[PDB]
Amino acid sequence: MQVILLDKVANLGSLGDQVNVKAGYARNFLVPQGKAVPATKKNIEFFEARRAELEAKLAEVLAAANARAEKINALETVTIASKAGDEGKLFGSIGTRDIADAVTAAGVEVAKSEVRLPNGVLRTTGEHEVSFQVHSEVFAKVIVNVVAE
Amino acid sequence: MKRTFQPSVLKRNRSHGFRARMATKNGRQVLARRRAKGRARLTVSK
Amino acid sequence: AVVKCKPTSPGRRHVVKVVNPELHKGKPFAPLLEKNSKSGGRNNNGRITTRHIGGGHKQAYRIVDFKRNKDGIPAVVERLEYDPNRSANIALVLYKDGERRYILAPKGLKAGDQIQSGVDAAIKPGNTLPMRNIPVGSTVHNVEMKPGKGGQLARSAGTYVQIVARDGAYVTLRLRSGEMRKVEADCRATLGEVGNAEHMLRVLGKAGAARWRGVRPTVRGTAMNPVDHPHGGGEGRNFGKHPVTPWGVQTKGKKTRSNKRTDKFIVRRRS
Amino acid sequence: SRVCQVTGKRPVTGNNRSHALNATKRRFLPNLHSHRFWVESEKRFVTLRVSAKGMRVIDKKGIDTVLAELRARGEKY
RNA sequence: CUUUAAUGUUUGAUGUUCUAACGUUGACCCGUAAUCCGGGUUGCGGACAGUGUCUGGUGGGUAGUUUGACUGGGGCGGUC
RNA sequence: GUUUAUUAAAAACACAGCACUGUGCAAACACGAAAGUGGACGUAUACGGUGUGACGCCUGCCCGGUGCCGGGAGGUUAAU
RNA sequence: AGGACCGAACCGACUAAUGUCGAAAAAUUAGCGGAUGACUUGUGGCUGGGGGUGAAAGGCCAAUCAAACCGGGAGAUAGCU
Repeated sequence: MQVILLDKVANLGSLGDQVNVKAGYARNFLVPQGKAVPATKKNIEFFEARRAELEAKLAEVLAAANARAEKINALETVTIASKAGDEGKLFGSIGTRDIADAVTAAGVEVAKSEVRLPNGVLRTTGEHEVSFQVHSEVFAKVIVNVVAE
Repeated sequence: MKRTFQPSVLKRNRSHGFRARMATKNGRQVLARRRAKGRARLTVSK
Repeated sequence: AVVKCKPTSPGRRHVVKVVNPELHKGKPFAPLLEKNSKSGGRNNNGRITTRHIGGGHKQAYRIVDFKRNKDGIPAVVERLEYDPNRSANIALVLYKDGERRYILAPKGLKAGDQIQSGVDAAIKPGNTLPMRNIPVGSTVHNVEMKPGKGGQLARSAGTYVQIVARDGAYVTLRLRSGEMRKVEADCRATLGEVGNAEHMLRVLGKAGAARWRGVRPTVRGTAMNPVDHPHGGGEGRNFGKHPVTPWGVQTKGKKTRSNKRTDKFIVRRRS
Repeated sequence: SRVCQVTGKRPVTGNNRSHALNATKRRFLPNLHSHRFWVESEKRFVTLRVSAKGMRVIDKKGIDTVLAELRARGEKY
């Protein structure tokens, strides 16, 4: 399927290139998320007219805003006190709900889907590293030290 | 010697009554056929 | 206790009874009861879908709490009761907050025993905890397929499962059938073994005993005519055919599991 | 029923012929599936029971155009 | 041409990971005094399962049929 | 105890018990073009199928053939 | 306590005789089995024909069952009377 790309696709993203893609890939991922628009002999003239450069800056500022946001908290440290068990066996596994809420209350205002946990769900008690992706090409590292209560 | 026919008004009406026929389309066709034949008694009427 | 009754008359000679002196001698707890209309093996189409079902004593349904979601509330075992719907006895438990509930009774329970749920619970039998907090190698019962589903394994009298290994977020359990199944660590389980382990020692004695238990007579395929069963026909007990189900499927050693969806959670099969 | 909501494909009866040309009545079924399509005009997902051919039709045309035709057909989606 | 090897091409089998199709007879909220159904949030599986078209195997579970004539009755045997 | 209402009440059928086999729960299986329902508001000390038929002594040898279960060296093998 | 014992109602039908254009399209008379249970019964529901139901006889499904009844294809076909 010949489609025009808006966002930077890591593999074949080139700002509106007539590059074939699987129908399922565009149908289920690109179009619903706004990363591309189906163009068939009608929007090509339109893309090169108003999408050619007008939205290029609009897309870029989103990346610039994301880069600004992820540096809001220079400390980049998260401390949460949990009533862990006796010698391990933390009370209960916690994912993104509590940590995101605490960070939002005091720290960086970020959405739920932004937080990614590469080291499980924080089972063991101690120091852990969490990779935050506010953009495809922007990755952030945050150290979390859960302390037993 | 118990015989096949053991009368019961409630069972007769609820089985072959007018409203029983109208419930289904097959019963409605039964009434339609008997109207065409001109039968005086459309169904078993109490 | 197992008691052998004297052969005062035929039908009592082979009766072996199981008597539990601590079972409650009275009516059950009404608020937790519900009517249980029999079906006789018929489905919504009115046809017989399961054979050899019908009749039997009327029995009410006890709402047994399998989920065990009352976290952090200590509870006390009021009494043990006979449940007609289950092989295992149930226990009526009163929570500190004034709520009564029914739970499966493990082997160790007795009147006045203390039980607790939630992760912040002890290791004594009757307490329910997520399987992540349960030490490996312990015996549990009433295990959950999925978090919050309720509990489906080791529910009969004298049944249990073994926790053998814990990898990542999944746990491996050995079921009473000798099969190893992989379950999520978030699922809850109850420590200990289901009680009434002597329930398997009864023999029912006579034909009427199975009759008022809801079971109807079973007719052998050979006794039937060819038009009714794949077996049957001929003079003088002729078989000359491979055993098969009434609908033609080959029984006596043919595997019928065709799921391809839950196979990822099966580590070993029965042997 | 097994009717595609886009192309209108419905099961069609037919024959199946053996080597001996024996004819037995069969039925051809459309390749229907339940799919959720994202519509930007109304900003939500719409579930349609559409065939594989219909899904190709939706891709070639616009989802908005197909929805308009469905509305003109007089059947709720 | 026989004998071998750097980058790029078609690639297909296998393996790992991901989520956005799809499944959910998991939980929670709403329509709603509702164990149906739908929508929403989340969890778990996940391109698997399942379904359509085509195709190999199995298939008395079911169906339609066939199973000759002569003959010192017929059958058996023999013959055509 | 049940059975050929209306020529067969029995040694037939059932039976408690016994064994084999299938089934991990969206269970096997059954009725349904499907939804769905029974199994079961049960889950392996449970459920379905099959044979034998209380109880006591027991139940020997044979895997060639046909089924069923497992294997993969090699050969043959459809659609495409 | 008991699918315990004897025995009426009640349920069933082992033997004999009568009756076979009968009082009766399976009965009567005299005996006979069970009779607190796998019992029996009233009322009302559910299962529909290649289907149901069946402690299994090819039994029963309105006096009809190795495929009910009614209408239709249909004036089926009949090398036979």
